[PDB]
Amino acid sequence: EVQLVESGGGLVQPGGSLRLSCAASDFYFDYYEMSWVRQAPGQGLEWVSTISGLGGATYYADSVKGRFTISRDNSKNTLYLQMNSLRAEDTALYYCATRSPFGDYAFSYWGQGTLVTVS
Amino acid sequence: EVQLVESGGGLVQPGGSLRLSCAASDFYFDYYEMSWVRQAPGQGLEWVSTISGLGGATYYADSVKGRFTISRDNSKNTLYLQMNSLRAEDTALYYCATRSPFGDYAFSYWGQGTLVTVS
Amino acid sequence: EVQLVESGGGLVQPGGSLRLSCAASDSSFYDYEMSWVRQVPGKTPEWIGSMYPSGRTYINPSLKSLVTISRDNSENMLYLQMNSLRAEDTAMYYCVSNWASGSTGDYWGQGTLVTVS
Amino acid sequence: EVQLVESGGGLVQPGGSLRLSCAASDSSFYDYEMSWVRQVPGKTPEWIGSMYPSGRTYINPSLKSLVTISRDNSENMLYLQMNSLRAEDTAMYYCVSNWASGSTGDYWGQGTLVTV
Amino acid sequence: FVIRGDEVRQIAPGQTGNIADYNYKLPDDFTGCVIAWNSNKLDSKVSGNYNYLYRLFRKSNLKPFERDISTEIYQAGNKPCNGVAGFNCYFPLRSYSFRPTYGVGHQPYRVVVLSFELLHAPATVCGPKKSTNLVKNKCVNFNFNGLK
Amino acid sequence: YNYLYRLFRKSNLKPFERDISTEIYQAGNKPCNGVAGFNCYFPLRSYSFR
Repeated sequence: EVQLVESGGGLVQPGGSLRLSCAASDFYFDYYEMSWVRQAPGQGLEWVSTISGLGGATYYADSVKGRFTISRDNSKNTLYLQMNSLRAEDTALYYCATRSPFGDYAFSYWGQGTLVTVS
Repeated sequence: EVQLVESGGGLVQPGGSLRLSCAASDFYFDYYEMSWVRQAPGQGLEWVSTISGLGGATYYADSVKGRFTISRDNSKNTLYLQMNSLRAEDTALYYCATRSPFGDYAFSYWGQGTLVTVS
Repeated sequence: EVQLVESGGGLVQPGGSLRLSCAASDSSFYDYEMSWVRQVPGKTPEWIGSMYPSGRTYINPSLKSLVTISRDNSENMLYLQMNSLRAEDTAMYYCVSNWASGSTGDYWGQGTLVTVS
Repeated sequence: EVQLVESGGGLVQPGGSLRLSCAASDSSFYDYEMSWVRQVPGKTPEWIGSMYPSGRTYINPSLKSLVTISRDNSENMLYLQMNSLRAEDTAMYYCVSNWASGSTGDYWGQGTLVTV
Repeated sequence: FVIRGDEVRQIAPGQTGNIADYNYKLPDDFTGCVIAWNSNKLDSKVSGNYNYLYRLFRKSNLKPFERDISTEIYQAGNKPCNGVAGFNCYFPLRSYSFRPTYGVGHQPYRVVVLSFELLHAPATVCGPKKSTNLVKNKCVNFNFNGLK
Repeated sequence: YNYLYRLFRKSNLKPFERDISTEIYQAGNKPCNGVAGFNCYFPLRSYSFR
């Protein structure tokens, strides 16, 4: 009954940037939690960042403190992920998920995913 | 001269379900044996279930007795695998195989495979 | 000692049947593998067909029902008959003996051009 | 609980006709096969006629042009009209549904005794 | 099931005929066993034995291990009789004729095919064990259920 | 399709042994005798590296 739509690129220069725009539809994005979960080929999933919808604070991981940025828009329900300082060790499948902070620890449901190449 | 076509999903919520539809073409599926073989990352192949074509009895493995079900259709030569009660320990690459019961113990030929993620 | 000479290469219109043959040296080249390979300029070599000593010839799954390998002469010859030529068949064809186990014992012989236009 | 009963037995001269009746319970037993059988005393049973689910029927080559079977009621009936009875027709008749997997999936009825 | 004595050979991989083409075809790759035995002393009688039916007219080659219980009107010609049980559209279901006076080739034979289906599931149906003889007062190896 | 591998064989391969023969495989009871058709699958197949 509820789905997710993602977008992005397919090839990124190792040192450039890419425009990632997750386009949700019919969500309670005012008090929900949306972020990105990376899927590197050969291993499991990894957490990237977290974007709180309550106040607007954005938290990053240990190795992506000063190389990522997120812009949340509430006019058309879209998020922008301007990835900077990219290298060959960022090969992963990104997933745009959405959960409820007032629930369990795991996400409710994920999207379809986007593949990027950096080499 | 003989090939196999598979289909399904690529990402499942840990607790949801997925529609797996193996679509065979130009097979003697009346007296043949078609089943699924899982391929978990890090280990070899494992047997999941089996569907007899002579009488119609469906056999399951030890840990998937009360969580899997198979529906075989002979009108358009397709099989349905309704996977229920999924958790984080079901990450495997599924393969739709087909063999002859009146032959050797190993399968004749497999398909291309489908990847699913549950975590 | 190994001077495999290829013959048959020329200009054939799309649709014809080209019959290549690599004449080998008068020696014991039998009882071993025999393979064909195309060398389209600007790409890695591509396997065409094998001539296993037992007699069973395996063909590339991509070029199925299009080419065939015949050796019903038993003296010194090997024949490759390719039917329904297409545009991508313009390549340098080679007939090697020690394939699938080479990179230190493979003997790439001579090679001729095949253009289909 | 399939408890199909039989009726139509009695005494008659060898110049009349008998209208049998195999009343089946209200269930899904008419979508499968339906057939009759005789159980003459002192011999193994013998097939008489078979009512197919499609709507057609077949008769044994022995009792040709001497017995007709139809339903023509649309709810429940196995009439099996057996006009022109003979001397060897006095026996116990049964109507069995699945006369195709005997000794494994057959359900014999009560049976009616007809005397000529 | 039960067939005629002359057609007990048609049931075999590759062998065709009447019952092997439209009634029961055995596949070319088969790892079971076919067996038959004469039953003329318990399935025959001198009255006319028509208690065994068989199909003789079918659409095409019957797929091995298939059940066709449909009774549609057969089409033997080009005339669409539209299911009236008339000429060239006969009912494709007949019966055998077994008499205790016919030759051995026309006697009823009860056959049974045991197809042995092997599977990746744990083996269930098997045979008995060794159960060798027991000699006493001698140094021998005992191999009981749980005490070897 | 320029890399081959064996999928069908009678017994398991001995440690440090190379199998260069190409005898046809028999998956049933029919005496194929070198036809390489139904129930006589070829012992060597190719990969698919895309």
